Amino acid sequence: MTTEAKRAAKMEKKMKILLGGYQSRAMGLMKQLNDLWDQIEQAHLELRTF
Amino acid sequence: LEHQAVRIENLELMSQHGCNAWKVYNENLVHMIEHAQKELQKLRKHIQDLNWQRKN
Amino acid sequence: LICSISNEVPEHPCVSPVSNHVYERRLIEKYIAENGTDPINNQPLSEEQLIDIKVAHPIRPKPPSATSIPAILKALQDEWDAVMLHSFTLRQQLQTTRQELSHALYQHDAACRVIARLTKEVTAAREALATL
Amino acid sequence: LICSISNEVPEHPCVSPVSNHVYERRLIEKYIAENGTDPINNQPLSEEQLIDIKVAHPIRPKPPSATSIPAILKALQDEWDAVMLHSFTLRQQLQTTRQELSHALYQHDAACRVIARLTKEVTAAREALATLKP
Amino acid sequence: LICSISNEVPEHPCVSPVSNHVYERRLIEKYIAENGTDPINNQPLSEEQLIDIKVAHPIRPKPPSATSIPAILKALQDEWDAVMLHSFTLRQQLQTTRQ
Amino acid sequence: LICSISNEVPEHPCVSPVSNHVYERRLIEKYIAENGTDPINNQPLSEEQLIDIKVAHPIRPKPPSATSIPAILKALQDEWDAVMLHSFTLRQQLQTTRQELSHALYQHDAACRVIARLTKEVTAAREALATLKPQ
Repeated sequence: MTTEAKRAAKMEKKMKILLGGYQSRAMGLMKQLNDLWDQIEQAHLELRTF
Repeated sequence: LEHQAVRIENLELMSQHGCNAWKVYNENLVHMIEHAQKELQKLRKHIQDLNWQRKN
Repeated sequence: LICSISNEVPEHPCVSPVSNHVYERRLIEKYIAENGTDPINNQPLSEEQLIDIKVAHPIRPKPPSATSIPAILKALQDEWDAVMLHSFTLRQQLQTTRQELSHALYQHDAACRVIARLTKEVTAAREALATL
Repeated sequence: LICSISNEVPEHPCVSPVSNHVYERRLIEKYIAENGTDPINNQPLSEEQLIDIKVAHPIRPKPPSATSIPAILKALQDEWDAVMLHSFTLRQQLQTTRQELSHALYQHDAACRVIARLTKEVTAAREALATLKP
Repeated sequence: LICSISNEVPEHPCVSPVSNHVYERRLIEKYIAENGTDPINNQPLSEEQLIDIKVAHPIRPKPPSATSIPAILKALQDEWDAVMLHSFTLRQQLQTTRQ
Repeated sequence: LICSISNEVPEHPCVSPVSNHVYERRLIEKYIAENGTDPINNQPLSEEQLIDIKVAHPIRPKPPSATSIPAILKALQDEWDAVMLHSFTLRQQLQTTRQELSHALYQHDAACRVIARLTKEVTAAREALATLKPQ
């Protein structure tokens, strides 16, 4: 309990960099993935349309 | 106890090295977003050309 | 995701139908142009054999957010490899300490019986010498 | 270890020429055998064009503080819940796409009939207006 | 472990330092005796490389049985991602129908 | 067929052609990935040491047939790894106790021999000066 919450608390406090940067890579990666899928589907749909 | 020791070792290595992978992967995701934007721009250009020909 | 030979992020990735690798158009074009070979397994390949990005699925599935199956497989096998390796080191140390404990037990029985015989001979020599 | 169509340790990894990823022998061999294509990228591919490499692929990320309970429980319910939500969402999406496609076919054939009748009426009135002067 | 043939049995787990696997003294003895080879990979091996137990002691250090933990991830892997590929092609056909 | 560096049911067991042992593909992949070496013999090795084995395993449960409970295999393997770590710590403690008993037996044997020689010289001097007193 003591040492476990101390090591996990210190490691969790030192992980804020990977959490913020990884949350930014997941954020922009998911936004670019959804926007790229919808942009590709609408792109091919408009290309076949016209 | 064994899980606490293994977690202490994993936290000792992760805290002993660093990360840099959040920034590296962030740059990679930025590059992918740039490629997607380029593809969308190309598709918009082609659609614009087709619309121009149809207009003529 | 990233080119192996170029070490950078290629704008137009490609792969030869030999081995699985990420080869840039300029990396596979110049390397394959110099001599025919695969960027990974060095299998026979040409420059035009490499398949350029077909624009089919530029999106691809989302990154493994939250947990991941590869992280559970590699983390479980690696955790069992490190913990099991420590169990192998403790097994070798317990084996060497077990052999040293058996030899120390035999040396403790022979040295204990020799000490008891030395004490018996000392008591017999002191009693027999002091009996007169 | 890390793969798009596997996400585990494959016995015999197989990669497509369009998209390189570790694939199972039965998935790529049977899927590419029935209809030649790439399983992950949905790109055209051939069975003989599959890349052959020994334990070669990229990796993936993962947060810190990895334990057994989040992996087994959180990863099992998260992966199974995501696959179930994707299968059900694809089911309702394909069903609604089939109904909207049926209404689109009805509006296409009916709109073609109304456009044909209106075009024939416009041509008839135009011919009557052209021949009505003499 | 516990399996069907495939030179798998918790008796004399012989392993040759060429292709590392858990085999039997009789299976590798007769199979490697007729012609030297592996039962699957067909790797070169002889009878002299065969040993018993693991590091020491008689009998055998019986490992745990096969729970098919990676095999469940392989079957659910190809099945799941297979339904995602078929559903992806069906999603592309639905996008064409919407176009 | 229990592996030394794995002890789990091997999917693709591997070993380096140095000493005879049952290794794993992940143990030699990560261990040899950090530093190239052989786990059993501490011998140098290359990437060609770890093999794919041959038949892997023919697992019948692989189609779980509606079970769908990976927590049994993952929790069972994790409990076996934790039991292996507890057994490793118990083997290390018993090894330290065996080394302490061996050190106490060695110090008691050397102290018993030195005490025996001191009793021999002290007995020779006590008998010398004792018998030489009336003379």
